[PDB]
Amino acid sequence: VSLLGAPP
Amino acid sequence: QSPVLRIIVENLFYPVTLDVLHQIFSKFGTVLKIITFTKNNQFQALLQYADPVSAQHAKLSLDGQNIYNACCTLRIDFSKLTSLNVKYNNDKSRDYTRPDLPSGDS
Repeated sequence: VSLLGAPP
Repeated sequence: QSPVLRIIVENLFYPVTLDVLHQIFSKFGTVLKIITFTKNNQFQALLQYADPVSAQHAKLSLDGQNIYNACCTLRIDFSKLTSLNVKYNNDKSRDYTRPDLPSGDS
């Protein structure tokens, strides 16, 4: 779905 | 084949720092320099790899992908620039090969 997932 | 990529991060619904771009692009090669800026109401960046093949690889693999869930879409193209000139190491630019640069104009 995305490269890093949920924001830091 | 240029080792420099021109990047646009669309749908910027969460901040994307220079360091996050370094993290993502470092998977495909050695990132030497990065400079970010806002033009035409769009977040953009120039990123220089040591190897043009790394740039080609990153474009093929990352173009169109979202950095975080539901946002921050990478739009990647090749720049005609053969290298990048960075004057400062701060939140908007970084020369990973020159640790002695100031963080801002003297």
